[PDB]
Amino acid sequence: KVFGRCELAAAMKRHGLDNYRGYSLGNWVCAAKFESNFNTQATNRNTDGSTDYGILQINSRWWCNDGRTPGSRNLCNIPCSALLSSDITASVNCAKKIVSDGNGMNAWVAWRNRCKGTDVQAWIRGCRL
Amino acid sequence: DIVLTQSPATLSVTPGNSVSLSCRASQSIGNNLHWYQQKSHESPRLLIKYASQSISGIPSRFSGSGSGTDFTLSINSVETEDFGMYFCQQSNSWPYTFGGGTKLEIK
Amino acid sequence: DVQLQESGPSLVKPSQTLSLTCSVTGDSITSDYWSWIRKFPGNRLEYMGYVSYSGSTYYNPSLKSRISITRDTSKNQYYLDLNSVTTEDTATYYCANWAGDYWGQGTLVTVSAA
Repeated sequence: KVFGRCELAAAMKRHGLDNYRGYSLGNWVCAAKFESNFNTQATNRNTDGSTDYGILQINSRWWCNDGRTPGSRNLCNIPCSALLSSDITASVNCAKKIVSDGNGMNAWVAWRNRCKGTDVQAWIRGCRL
Repeated sequence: DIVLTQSPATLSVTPGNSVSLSCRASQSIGNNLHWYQQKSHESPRLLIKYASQSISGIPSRFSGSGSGTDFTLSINSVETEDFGMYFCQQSNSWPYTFGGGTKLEIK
Repeated sequence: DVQLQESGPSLVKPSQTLSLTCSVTGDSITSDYWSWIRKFPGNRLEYMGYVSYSGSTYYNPSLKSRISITRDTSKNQYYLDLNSVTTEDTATYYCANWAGDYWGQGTLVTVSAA
């Protein structure tokens, strides 16, 4: 499924991401935009053997299990397959656990290069929420 | 620092009735609110996550709703094994906090 | 299946350091975030803190910096240290995973002269 910007911001807000552990709502929209282009089915296989899954590109080495990944830790206790769905539930539930580590949103590399230190609330302006 | 207020503090009911418990947040926490049960001399038990997401192994008679600042836990036909303490907890902001508790007393 | 178990003394003196241990069985401690919760005598619950997978820690400010949470990956345990306890630290201490899915049985610690 490919979200529109305002569609994803209204969904991420119903999913409790507005101001979750100090991160305002535009951070989450800007992150989805550069990590997956708003696509719930995006997948990317990495240099290291891991694969990144879904709309928030959750990694198979630390967070979900894809059975092909070496030191797999499965912190979200979830098969990677469950994050490639149109329903954003599972991807939000795991992302809330990811951000609750001391590294915060720095675990999303596109967010670190394209959103941090930018006016992230622009990602939610012009929308009915 | 989020303060969660639970009402009523005590709820007496007869087996087979339906009850509703409230948990109110002093600030908006979106859907980031979990409910636990605690029976006498037992550890807490997680019943509901993120305001309404159900959990395997829990009776279906429990469900939760609400968002923002106002949340509810309902129990359809309360059974005897349901009597004890009920607490809500927010995980939206550090420190995580708990509500004062509602006791479900057999009436 | 995961099981959690608290251990440590049940009676401590004012001003010493309370130390408790949480042994985890059924899965490695490197697969979750782990926390300490305590229940005061009138039903009051207090989330103390948690350690996350990177080793970073989150401590409740009500503790005023007397707490430390560490873990031992080869023993599969994690630990609570609480410095300079007073009679106000009298409570039932629980270990639990970060989301509240698994909890130990709880251990009542009493702080008192002797």
